[PDB]
Amino acid sequence: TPEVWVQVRMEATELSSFTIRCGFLGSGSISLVTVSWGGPNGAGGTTLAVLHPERGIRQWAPARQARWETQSSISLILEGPCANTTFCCKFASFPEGSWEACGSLPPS
Amino acid sequence: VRVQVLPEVRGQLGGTVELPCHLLPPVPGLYISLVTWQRPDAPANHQNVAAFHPKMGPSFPSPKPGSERLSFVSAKQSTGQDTEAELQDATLALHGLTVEDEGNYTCEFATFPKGSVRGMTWLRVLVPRL
Ligand SMILES: *[C@@H]1O[C@H](CO)[C@@H](O)[C@H](O)[C@H]1NC(C)=O
Repeated sequence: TPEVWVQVRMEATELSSFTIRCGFLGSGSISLVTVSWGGPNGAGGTTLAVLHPERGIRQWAPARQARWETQSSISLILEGPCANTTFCCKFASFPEGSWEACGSLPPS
Repeated sequence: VRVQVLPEVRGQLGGTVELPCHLLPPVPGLYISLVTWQRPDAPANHQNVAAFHPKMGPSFPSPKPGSERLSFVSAKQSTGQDTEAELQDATLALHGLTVEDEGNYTCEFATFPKGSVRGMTWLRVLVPRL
């Protein structure tokens, strides 16, 4: 079964940078990635980023950086966010369909 | 934009019915990257029942109800660099309705740059004398 992983971390000693990461382990190429903070994409969450493999990257506040990563995955950086905030990543892939998972900052 | 779907669709057992789904209104610059039909209440390996790619056409990954009983009514894939694909009418058709087909169906458009836009429809299978 296809699986979507989501990881959000503070990867700097300055402790002022949220890093959102998510990827898709499937059998087809990605047609679109939608990233939302607070809930599922198009179902309560606030749209943060939309990524298309050819048409480019689309991002909204407070996304300072949204980019593709290797092996069917992406990364996102927030400006400045709370530790209990949930970030959801939905991958639309042919021919297997759409798949979504959510994650949050792990406890200290 | 919005997804136009009917709240409920009624079909006869063993018959054929259509689940309307449209992305309205037409917006220049809005690109539909993929259409996904899901049975969100069916197990994880059975949720994704139908998908349509602008170039490669349709797919039906879940065996239930499977490609033998599902079809896209009006979705047309692209025919080269000349003609653009037409995915705005994502109406799905079910053939040979069974009682297993009753329930929720979601129609989602993976759009650029807007994102995921989805609507839901409940399919009611009418059993004779019932
Ligand atoms: C999340 O954490 C912040 C700061 O600790 C707090 O103000 C807020 O109430 C929390 N939200 C929930 C839903 O607990």
